[PDB]
Amino acid sequence: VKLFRASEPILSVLMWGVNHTINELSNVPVPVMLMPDDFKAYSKIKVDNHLFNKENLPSRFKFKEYCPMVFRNLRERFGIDDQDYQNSVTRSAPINRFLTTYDRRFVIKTVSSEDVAEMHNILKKYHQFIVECHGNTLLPQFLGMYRLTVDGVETYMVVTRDVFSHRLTVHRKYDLKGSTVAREASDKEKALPTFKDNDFLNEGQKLHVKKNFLEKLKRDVEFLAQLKIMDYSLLVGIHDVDRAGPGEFDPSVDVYAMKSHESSPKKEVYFMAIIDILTPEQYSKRFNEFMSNILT
Amino acid sequence: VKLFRASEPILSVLMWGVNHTINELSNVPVPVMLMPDDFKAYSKIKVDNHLFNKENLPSRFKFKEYCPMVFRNLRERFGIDDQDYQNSVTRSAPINRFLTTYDRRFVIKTVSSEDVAEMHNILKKYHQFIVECHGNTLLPQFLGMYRLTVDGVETYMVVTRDVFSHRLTVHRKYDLKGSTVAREASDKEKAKDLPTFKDNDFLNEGQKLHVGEESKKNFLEKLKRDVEFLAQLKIMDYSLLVGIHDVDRAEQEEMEVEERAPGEFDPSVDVYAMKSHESSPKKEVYFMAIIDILTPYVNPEQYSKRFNEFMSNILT
Ligand SMILES: O=c1[nH]cnc2c1ncn2[C@@H]1O[C@H](COP(=O)(O)OP(=O)(O)OP(=O)(O)O)[C@@H](O)[C@H]1O
Ligand SMILES: O=c1[nH]cnc2c1ncn2[C@@H]1O[C@H](COP(=O)(O)OP(=O)(O)O)[C@@H](O)[C@H]1O
Ligand SMILES: O=c1[nH]cnc2c1ncn2[C@@H]1O[C@H](COP(=O)(O)OP(=O)(O)O)[C@@H](O)[C@H]1O
Repeated sequence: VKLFRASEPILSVLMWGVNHTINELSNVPVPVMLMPDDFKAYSKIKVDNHLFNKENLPSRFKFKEYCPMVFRNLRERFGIDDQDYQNSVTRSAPINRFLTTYDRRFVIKTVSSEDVAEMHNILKKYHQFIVECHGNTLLPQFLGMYRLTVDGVETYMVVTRDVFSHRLTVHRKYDLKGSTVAREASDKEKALPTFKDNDFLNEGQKLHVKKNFLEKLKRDVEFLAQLKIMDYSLLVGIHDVDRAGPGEFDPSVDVYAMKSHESSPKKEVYFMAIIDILTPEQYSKRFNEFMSNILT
Repeated sequence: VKLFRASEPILSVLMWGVNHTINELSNVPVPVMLMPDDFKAYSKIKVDNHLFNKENLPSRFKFKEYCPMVFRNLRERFGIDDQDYQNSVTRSAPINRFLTTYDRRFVIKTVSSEDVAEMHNILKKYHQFIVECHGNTLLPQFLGMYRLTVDGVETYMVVTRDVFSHRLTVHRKYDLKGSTVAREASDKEKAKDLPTFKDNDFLNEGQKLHVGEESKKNFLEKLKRDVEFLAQLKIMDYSLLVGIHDVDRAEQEEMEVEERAPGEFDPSVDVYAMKSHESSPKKEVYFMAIIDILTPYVNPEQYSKRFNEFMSNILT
């Protein structure tokens, strides 16, 4: 019995909504392909209950899913079964505005309306790109995009596959941007930190192994730049096994994880992917040079 | 997998809505008992899709369910599973303003707004009646009540268990009220396939339902307390509906359709069904129940009395 009990009412509307739309979809046949209208489509539902079902949900809310057919197909191409998606959002409240499902499998980012319009500007070319690389990419994997309205105010969310493992605790994080400026991390933010370009540079961390990652990444960033996208960051995460199976993951679940070489001094397993692709040609080149210097 | 395909957008919406509300109800705990709020509660949902899922449902529709919890409770008390109710409304479209679920189990009537209000005025006492008789009534057994909005316009629908058997064909039917007034089936009506015969048609035909003692008392006591209850609510125009099933005729019809290549029933399911007396001429099976009870106010005391004195000797 999916009681939608959450940390705050918009989370329970989210759980209700993802549940509702995913069931709805279970009743819609998967087509032999997607169509232009599928990229201009949306689901909208409005709930006014009165003295009924109020114990955990609101009595008045709205839920809109953008291009449900396209995002369900994306879900299939990324290897996510729909009822696993549904279970991870609905079994227990998402946690911590940026959220993870209770099982650390997916992240739910609160997003500006400009970003929703950017998603619509790109989505056909993004889908064909997922098609052409058979999902082997490092761009964020978009699994749904929703708009919740509750108590009056609208909120936009983009669900995506987590860059990090849902199992192995990540021990250090770096948001590399390739800046010609010097994006360092704040003393305030230093006191698990988030290190940017200058600090992975003046830290001495290297990543050891092999090279087909460079093929995947360069394809991704040539694509993003060929679409006037900027401000994206490559996110890197180190898990030192030694802290205390260890360095044990399922490469079909953590599709971004990667094992160290015997070279590596510490016992490390890495996770890496591109993030924040919703908003310049020089950006791609500088970004790629800085990400080049990183391997051993 | 449910397409909700149907001949009319209205029916598709009815299937979608019964599905949605039963599924929503699935996640709501079953209370220890009902609070008064539940008797003035409702659940609305308004759908407006766009370029999505329009093969059968309209893009734009609304669906309201009344006192969903007391009708869930009623369903329980009437021995109907929520899953079953949902499936017989959604597995295939209902058929023929009146509707029947594909499996001939439940009936969906289009009613007025005032019928809805009248059901609301009486619902609290009706639920306590159904409670204090364990679901042993001739009264209609109300399973849900809804309000659909297709293409801008509202339709009110009341779901009820069928007085007729889902298996056993009905060969003759009567609608009786005990009116002093000459109530007879029109020459237009008297010439349908299964005509709906009124009182005079029952009398000029000398029809006698012969059920034998024990079932005759179940019936007479049920009818007595049912219509006393209806009277106390100042409710009128209710009819007793009786369908006659010809056992031998059905045996023959089945034989004639099996050539184209028992006489028993479940009172768990055909709740208004009664067998004919052992020493009876034709082996028949009857279905008898009161219907059309959502109309408030000679006096309704008088209507109770005349109705009862009539149906008292409809059978013997
Ligand atoms: O809870 C109730 N206790 C008693 N009586 C009720 C209750 N609930 C409804 N009634 C009556 O039930 C009829 C159907 O009317 P309705 O309300 O379902 O339709 P709305 O008025 O909302 O009009 P709308 O602006 O949405 O087009 C109207 O006599 C309405 O007073
Ligand atoms: O997939 C993820 N798993 C865990 N944390 C993430 C993930 N994606 C982003 N984050 C966290 O949220 C931060 C903000 O990233 P993003 O670049 O998308 O926001 P921005 O638009 O302010 O630059 C990331 O640097 C990281 O701290
Ligand atoms: O449960 C049922 N099973 C089969 N027929 C029914 C059932 N309920 C109603 N009917 C048919 O519908 C007719 C009209 O019933 P009712 O008196 O409730 O509607 P009304 O508002 O037109 O008078 C009944 O006389 C009977 O012919």
